[PDB]
Amino acid sequence: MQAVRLFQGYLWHPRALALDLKALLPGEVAGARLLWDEVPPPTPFFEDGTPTHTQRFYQLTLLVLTEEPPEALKPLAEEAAEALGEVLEGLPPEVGWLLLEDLRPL
Amino acid sequence: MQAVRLFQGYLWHPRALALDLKALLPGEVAGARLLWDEVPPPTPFFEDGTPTHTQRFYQLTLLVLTEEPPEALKPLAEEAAEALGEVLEGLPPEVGWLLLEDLRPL
Repeated sequence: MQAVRLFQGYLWHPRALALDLKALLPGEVAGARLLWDEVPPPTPFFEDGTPTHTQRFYQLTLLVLTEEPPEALKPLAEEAAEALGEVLEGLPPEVGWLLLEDLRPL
Repeated sequence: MQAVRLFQGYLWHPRALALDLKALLPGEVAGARLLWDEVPPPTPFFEDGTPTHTQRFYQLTLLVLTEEPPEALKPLAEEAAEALGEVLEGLPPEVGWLLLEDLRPL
């Protein structure tokens, strides 16, 4: 069976501030393995106009192992948002982040 | 050679309006494969209070085949994301979307 790679958000920190993400993030959330992969900044500027190129960005993905339709992902997705949200909230202020909740559509 | 998955953002449309995304979207963008997966909404309500359940959401990802590390991939990453932006600007307003390149996170 193919695993659904559910995007959850991003984590970032100053490149000058070398962090050990393995000491900050859990290996799984809501029963699904959590992955973090470094990627280029997905946006050029922060809210205050500061350039993002001084930060290293990590893409957060949840590997969901299922066979059910896209619709069934709801329960797990909601559980992940709450759980991951609780984890990132307790992180030091130097670590920036954004979850799906911060991707307000209209 | 590395196969890098770069999340781009979300696309959505009324559930009642059965669109054929395979016909709507291009298979590739800037030499990178464009992937889309139906997933739960990133949030339960639109910026206007209406529930997001009335739509079907899809996460958009660019699959880039590269030998460059994250920091050096920036140029190509930006070019590719910008190209996708132009693709979506050409879609009917019924197709809603949000791309990271336009986001200004805190």
